[PDB]
Amino acid sequence: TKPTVDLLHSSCDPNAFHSTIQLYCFVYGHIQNDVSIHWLMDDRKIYETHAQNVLIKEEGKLASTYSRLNITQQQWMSESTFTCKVTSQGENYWAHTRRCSDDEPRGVITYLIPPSPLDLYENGTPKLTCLVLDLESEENITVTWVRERKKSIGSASQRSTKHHNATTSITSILPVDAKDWIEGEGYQCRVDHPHFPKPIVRSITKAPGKRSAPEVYVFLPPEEEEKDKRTLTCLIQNFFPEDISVQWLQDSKLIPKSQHSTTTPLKYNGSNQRFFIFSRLEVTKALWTQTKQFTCRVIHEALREPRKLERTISKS
Amino acid sequence: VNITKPTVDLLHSSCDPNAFHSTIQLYCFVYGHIQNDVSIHWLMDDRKIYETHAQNVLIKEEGKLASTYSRLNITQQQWMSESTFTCKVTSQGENYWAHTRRCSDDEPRGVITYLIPPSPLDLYENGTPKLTCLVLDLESEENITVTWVRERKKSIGSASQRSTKHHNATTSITSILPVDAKDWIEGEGYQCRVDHPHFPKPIVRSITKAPGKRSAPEVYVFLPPEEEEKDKRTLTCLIQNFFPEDISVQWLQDSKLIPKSQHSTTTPLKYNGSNQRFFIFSRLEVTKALWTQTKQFTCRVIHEALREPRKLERTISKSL
Amino acid sequence: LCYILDAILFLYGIVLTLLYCRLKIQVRKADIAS
Amino acid sequence: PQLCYILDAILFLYGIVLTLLYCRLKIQVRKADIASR
Amino acid sequence: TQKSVVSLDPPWIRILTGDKVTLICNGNNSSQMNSTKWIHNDSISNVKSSHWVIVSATIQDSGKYICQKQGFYKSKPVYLNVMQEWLLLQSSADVVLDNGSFDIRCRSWKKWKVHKVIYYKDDIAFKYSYDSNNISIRKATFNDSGSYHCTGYLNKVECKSDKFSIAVVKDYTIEYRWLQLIFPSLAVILFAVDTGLWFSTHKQFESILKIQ
Amino acid sequence: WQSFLKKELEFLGVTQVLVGLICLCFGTVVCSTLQTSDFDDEVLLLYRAGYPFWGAVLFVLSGFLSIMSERKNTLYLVRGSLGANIVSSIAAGLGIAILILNLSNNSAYMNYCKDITEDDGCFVTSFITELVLMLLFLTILAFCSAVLLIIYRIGQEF
Ligand SMILES: *[C@@H]1O[C@H](CO)[C@@H](O[C@@H]2O[C@H](CO)[C@@H](O[C@@H]3O[C@H](CO)[C@@H](O)[C@H](O)[C@@H]3O)[C@H](O)[C@H]2NC(C)=O)[C@H](O)[C@H]1NC(C)=O
Ligand SMILES: *[C@@H]1O[C@H](CO)[C@@H](O[C@@H]2O[C@H](CO)[C@@H](O[C@@H]3O[C@H](CO)[C@@H](O)[C@H](O)[C@@H]3O)[C@H](O)[C@H]2NC(C)=O)[C@H](O)[C@H]1NC(C)=O
Ligand SMILES: CC(C)CCC[C@@H](C)[C@H]1CC[C@H]2[C@@H]3CC=C4C[C@@H](OC(=O)CCC(=O)O)CC[C@]4(C)[C@H]3CC[C@]12C
Ligand SMILES: *[C@@H]1O[C@H](CO)[C@@H](O[C@@H]2O[C@H](CO)[C@@H](O)[C@H](O)[C@H]2NC(C)=O)[C@H](O)[C@H]1NC(C)=O
Ligand SMILES: *[C@@H]1O[C@H](CO)[C@@H](O)[C@H](O)[C@H]1NC(C)=O
Ligand SMILES: *[C@@H]1O[C@H](CO)[C@@H](O)[C@H](O)[C@H]1NC(C)=O
Ligand SMILES: *[C@@H]1O[C@H](CO)[C@@H](O)[C@H](O)[C@H]1NC(C)=O
Ligand SMILES: *[C@@H]1O[C@H](CO)[C@@H](O)[C@H](O)[C@H]1NC(C)=O
Ligand SMILES: *[C@@H]1O[C@H](CO)[C@@H](O)[C@H](O)[C@H]1NC(C)=O
Repeated sequence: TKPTVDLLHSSCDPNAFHSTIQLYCFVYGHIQNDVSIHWLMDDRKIYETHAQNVLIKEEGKLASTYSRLNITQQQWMSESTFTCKVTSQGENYWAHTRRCSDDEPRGVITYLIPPSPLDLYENGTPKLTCLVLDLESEENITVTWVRERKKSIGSASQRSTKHHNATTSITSILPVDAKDWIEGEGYQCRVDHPHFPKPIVRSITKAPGKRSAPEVYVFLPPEEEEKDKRTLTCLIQNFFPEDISVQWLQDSKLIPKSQHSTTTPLKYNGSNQRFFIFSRLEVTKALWTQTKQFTCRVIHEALREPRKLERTISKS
Repeated sequence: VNITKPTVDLLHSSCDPNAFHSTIQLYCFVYGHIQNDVSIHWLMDDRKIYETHAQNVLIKEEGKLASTYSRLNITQQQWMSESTFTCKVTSQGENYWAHTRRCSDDEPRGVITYLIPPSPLDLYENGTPKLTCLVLDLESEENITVTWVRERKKSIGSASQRSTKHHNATTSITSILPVDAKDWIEGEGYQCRVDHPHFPKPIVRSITKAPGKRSAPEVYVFLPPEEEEKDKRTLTCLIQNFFPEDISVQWLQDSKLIPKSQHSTTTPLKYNGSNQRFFIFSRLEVTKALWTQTKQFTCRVIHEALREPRKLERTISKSL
Repeated sequence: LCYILDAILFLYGIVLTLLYCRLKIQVRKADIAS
Repeated sequence: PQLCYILDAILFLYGIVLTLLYCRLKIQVRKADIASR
Repeated sequence: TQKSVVSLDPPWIRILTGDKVTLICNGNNSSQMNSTKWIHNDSISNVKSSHWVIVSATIQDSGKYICQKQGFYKSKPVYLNVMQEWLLLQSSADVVLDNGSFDIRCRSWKKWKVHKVIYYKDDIAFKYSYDSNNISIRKATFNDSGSYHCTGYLNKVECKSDKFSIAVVKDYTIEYRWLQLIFPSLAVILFAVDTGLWFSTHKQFESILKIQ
Repeated sequence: WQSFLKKELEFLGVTQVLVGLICLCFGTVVCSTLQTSDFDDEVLLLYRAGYPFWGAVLFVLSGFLSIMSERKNTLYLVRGSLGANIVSSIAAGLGIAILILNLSNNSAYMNYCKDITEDDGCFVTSFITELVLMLLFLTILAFCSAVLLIIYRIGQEF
């Protein structure tokens, strides 16, 4: 049998002075009367644990107990590795906890941006971006990329930029495979520097949740409108997750992204997450009257192949 | 019937760079409660968490007493923000709390002050504009004074002040100064200053009306989409070409107001190439049975640059 | 600037010197006839 | 600089000399006028 | 021998309340007593040591300081400025000669730590540092004249400091050049008297002219 | 020489008044404009001893009682204005020594001045030096006038 050994701990209570943190070593499903718990810090044993082995429940042979360890605040803030040793059926089990390292050493901000749906499902050349901001200088900063299953990663292109506030930024872009992203591969971007006490580690994966295909409706220019300009709107709603791509067409010809706008998605009533956006394209009367048709196509990961849904609007 | 207090614990897991999930799991253990008479609710910085669907698991039953726990999943970015997570245990009409944070140092977090302007609805429809000076992140509310000073006249109104204590062991102070609509319209500049004996200088924030070339809005209302035949109906209201961005939108249902929680409005988007024009979309979704009651909906909007009485309403009905 | 002011002051001095010479010679000749 | 200050000193001395001579002429003409009275 | 020189030994002309500042006369590493005369705000103080140590600066400790070591001349005045702010841009000097050097800082109130400091000159940022330390500007030219200020982060709140003006000049201004204008101002008065004396003399001389 | 001695008497009495008034003007401007706590007490020895004020007062008083003895010729005027001339001569004699000492002090200070406009100290010292030179010239003139006037008033009682 394989007990589910998991380590839980308390933390600061803002309403109390709280000069103590408690460590728990839960063992679930272990064989009854066949459990032993030992505690070590920094891979060295401690004897004055003053543990309290309290059983939880019994289900036939299976049973659940736990132990309590009372450490000081400074023993936790030292970032020492605390490990629990479980002795069941002669086998040995382990579980480690540490205080999580600072994610902004020297005030450096790191973002991991996922691939866009347009590249993922239309172009076929997705890319992950790791943006490192608020750098005093570019020198001695190294960026590394780690996959999950294979050791073969691509070549990452890195550029530096000095902004108007005299701060340097580094942008590393790694081309990724669409299929591996689809199955749910994880990727990391480890930034390192000699003056960093610990490396910066950021992870990303495909967004979790329950998918739902969007519904798109297009509206004619308002009948109250007979002025110089004409406005066309696109309504996309009832989709999850937030990643969507919308582009306008004019007689099967792409329109630059600076000629139309799109609103930030808003959550809709819960509890299951749903979003809606509005896309607006304003054209002049002369262009609108040139006897053509317009299109509003979207790309989403919840649609059937080829993951494209389009709606055409015309006066004819 | 006596009240038996239970013990509430708030445990969680730890971060792991070597992993890829990038999630943190929280447990709210409660022991010695009464069967089928408990309810665990999760909060994050005084804000209820809805989109999480926390899972409730029973541990054991000991006679009239029993023990359960509820698990919550959060992200690494939320945990790293040093935000307080609370689980509220409700038993026989009584509430028991448990808080947790990230173990950090004793830095004296600074004081942030926000000054907000009156809403156009009160300025041009209700007639009772008010200002608000929101003061946050105070260790305690003592020795704090807030004063209001105008620029043109010297007759200020009575500014009521209130205090609040939060779950993250911080105190907030809000003071409301009722002002005159006309005086605001003409371009007066008020300011709010907060003073403490330990402050080297008072914290001062100033506010006036938005400067720029005014433009009256134009509003259009669209019928429910033709392709829609489901059990719901969507009604939208396009408001564009207005300045400034301070606008008020309210939907009417047979001359009866609809609560603000039943419709949502997008944030204004600037366009027109430095001409400083905005546009918003207002969306109200009503069900098919509610829509099919031969009503007459309305999209009433109040803006500064509109002609008197500063309101524009569009009527939509299924008959026409 | 200071040279320019010196120029006007020197002009004033020259004018006064010439006038003084004229007045002195006039009074001397008037007293001679006396 | 120094040259302008030297010029200023020269002008001051010139003024002194001129006012002294004009005072002498004034007293002489005044004496003559009272003599004619 | 020559003139005395007074120099603070924190080299900051702008300090916050509670800062420690020591004032030094002609200059040595010794607090020699009964050998120095100190003048503050045009009033001689009771301090007679070679060092004037202020353990806790107060708003009343600002103004002007002059020291006169025994057997020497009075020193050129130096100005001290004590204030109370959230963020203060300290500077070593406010007027710098050509090919001179001066430092700046961004300091907070009562040992509070500032982070993510950006230094601006004429509303244009020229440096950024995580910590608040020296920014040494060596071999100053005319390009280093303008209004300076810094915007750092307090405990967690962004704060902005007031603008400070530093000017680089070829030579110092001597603040008393109008004194040399007394001599030209006196000549015009004496010359005006000369013109007045002509009119009286000519009028009197004309009286004899009419008599004849 | 007595015929010459008459006409000069009035004019030297006049020039004493002018010398005194210029001395007073210099004293007033120096007292008002300058902040004397920033400068040395040996550079300002002329003004620290108050020479302009008690020099101007005595010079004006001597002038007033030398331009009256040639207009009224009263018996209390002569032998009543010679005490106003002896003290004036004494004051003029002391002023020359004071101004010489101040000039020596100014030279000693200006030794350690690489330029006339190095700072406020050197500039103010140079201005005081030239003011002292002009004051010395005027004081010499006034002393000569007083000495001549005393010679005249003592020659007719010999
Ligand atoms: C100095 O100036 C630069 C550029 O003006 C600032 O960098 C900007 O920082 C903001 C927030 O830190 C970035 O916005 C972020 O963008 C990501 C990716 O879209 C998004 O996921 C985040 O939610 C956030 O909106 C912004 O992209 C970034 N600018 C660039 C060009 O990358 C920097 O913060 C300034 N530093 C100081 C100390 O003022
Ligand atoms: C402790 O918990 C309280 C309650 O959640 C936190 O107060 C909240 O603080 C945020 C920003 O600090 C406030 O957001 C601001 O709201 C104003 C008003 O609309 C808006 O103008 C600003 O742009 C900003 O979005 C929020 O209103 C405020 N909530 C309440 C109820 O006052 C507080 O920050 C927490 N402190 C710590 C140290 O965790
Ligand atoms: C104030 C400083 C800058 C200038 C000082 C010089 C003049 C302004 C004053 C000071 C002495 C005054 C002089 C003193 C007395 C006399 C005698 C007086 O002689 C007469 O009485 C002639 C009769 C007459 O015409 O009134 C002529 C004016 C004069 C020179 C006064 C003219 C005006 C003087 C020169
Ligand atoms: C010395 O003079 C300075 C002025 O140069 C004085 O500083 C002022 O002090 C008052 C308080 O009495 C403040 O209100 C002013 O703001 C200060 N002025 C400046 C420019 O900071 C100082 O107090 C004087 N000290 C003494 C002992 O007289
Ligand atoms: C265990 O730690 C908790 C921390 O609050 C403390 O109260 C308790 O006394 C400790 N028990 C033992 C046996 O050390
Ligand atoms: C939290 O994450 C764990 C691990 O993926 C999962 O087993 C569990 O169901 C999650 N909890 C909720 C409430 O989704
Ligand atoms: C704060 O106010 C109280 C009474 O309101 C007063 O006693 C106290 O001295 C003030 N200051 C501090 C630091 O408590
Ligand atoms: C920093 O500046 C101070 C004061 O100007 C000076 O004493 C110190 O030597 C400087 N240190 C560095 C490293 O520049
Ligand atoms: C000073 O600024 C001017 C203006 O741009 C520039 O032309 C000049 O090169 C600058 N000085 C130096 C030494 O670069």
